[PDB]
Amino acid sequence: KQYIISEELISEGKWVKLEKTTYMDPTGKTRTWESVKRTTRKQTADGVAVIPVLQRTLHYECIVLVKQFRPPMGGYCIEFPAGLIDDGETPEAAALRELEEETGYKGDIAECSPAVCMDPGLSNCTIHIVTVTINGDDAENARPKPKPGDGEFVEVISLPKNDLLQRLDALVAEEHLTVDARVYSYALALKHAN
Amino acid sequence: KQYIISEELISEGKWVKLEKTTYMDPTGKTRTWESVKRTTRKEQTADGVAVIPVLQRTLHYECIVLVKQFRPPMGGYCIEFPAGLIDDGETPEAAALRELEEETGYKGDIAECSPAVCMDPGLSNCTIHIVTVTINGDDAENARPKPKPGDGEFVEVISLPKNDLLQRLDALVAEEHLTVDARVYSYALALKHA
Ligand SMILES: COc1ccc2cn[nH]c(=O)c2c1OC
Ligand SMILES: COc1ccc2cn[nH]c(=O)c2c1OC
Ligand SMILES: [Cl-]
Ligand SMILES: [Mg+2]
Ligand SMILES: [Mg+2]
Ligand SMILES: [Mg+2]
Ligand SMILES: [Mg+2]
Repeated sequence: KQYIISEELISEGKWVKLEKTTYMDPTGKTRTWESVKRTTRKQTADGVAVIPVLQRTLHYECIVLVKQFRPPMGGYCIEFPAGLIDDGETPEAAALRELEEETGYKGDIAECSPAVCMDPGLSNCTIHIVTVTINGDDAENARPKPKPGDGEFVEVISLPKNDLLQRLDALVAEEHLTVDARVYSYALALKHAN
Repeated sequence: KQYIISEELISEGKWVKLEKTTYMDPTGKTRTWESVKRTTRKEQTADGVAVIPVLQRTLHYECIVLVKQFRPPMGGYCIEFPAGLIDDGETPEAAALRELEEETGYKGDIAECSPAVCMDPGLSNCTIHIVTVTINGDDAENARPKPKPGDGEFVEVISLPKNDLLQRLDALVAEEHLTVDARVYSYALALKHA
């Protein structure tokens, strides 16, 4: 019933562009929308986000998260490890790579989502969510070596999976940080389950 | 360590603007970023709300109520939590209950309200509150719910059992071209992982 008629470029940066989208509404009426896109898409999706499940025997299972300054937010955010997919990289491979660069951990793929949208009333940005387990008792994950690219400055924060929502709430109250909506959604559902 | 030095408008639409952001990196060097913001945010603690609506009914499994709409930025149909912007002076809770009733017909009860969480913080400053609401589906109010959709709003309701949410979503993606929202997918994944 609805579809895109045309897209008019408004402004194109190096990394992000802004378009005016014309579309057909279901009544037969032509309407416009302001849409954002990345200039970097190639690929199945723009990026990946990694759900990294740190598994150490006789310890609580942890979700590994990252804390970074985010210029669009003007502040620090707590997020799943994440980056753009290199041209000719599988989502799985982008996941293990971004997890290593950001956390130093070496992980194993558990499952991989279809492409899923980030904020579809604003942008066409999509990611694959990739669930990865980390054998925290293996020697390669003993002293994890985080390999930042240029301009990445990442702090690693591991939180117990069984208390994740309360732990995130605590960081927000004490540390004046913003939690990512996907991380919060995950945490909420761990509480809502059964 | 890191902070914003300047925010230069690049291009301003009616709804969305693009900025050149200058910030201080943790080495003490000046860097830039391209940043998206909405033009509609005022004194609200966030741009919007998304609603996790738990539909509860005697001798029924709980359902998660979702919505399907055409999203012009995406060029197609998306499945998402009911959601909308917070009106000036409106509380996040009120906005959630309002959007839920407008998009689904259901009258909910507030359960919990998150702090402001970031939608895509490498791109935009956009934030929402995630508001968990229960819907008493035994109540006459919620018997034959009809959406009160706004002008240009065209929303289909899809209620899926919480206990099988991820597979049910996969079965919808398998049957037509549509994108699941990353918050929905994350929430469904944690239901599985729990
Ligand atoms: C009914 O409200 C709207 C009308 C046009 C637009 C256009 N571009 N983006 C929006 O987000 C938008 C919107 O939603 C805030
Ligand atoms: C380290 O790579 C980058 C350098 C500058 C930028 C600037 N604006 N947006 C980005 O998303 C971005 C980026 O990440 C894709
Ligand atoms: Cl797992
Ligand atoms: Mg990253
Ligand atoms: Mg990275
Ligand atoms: Mg909406
Ligand atoms: Mg609405």
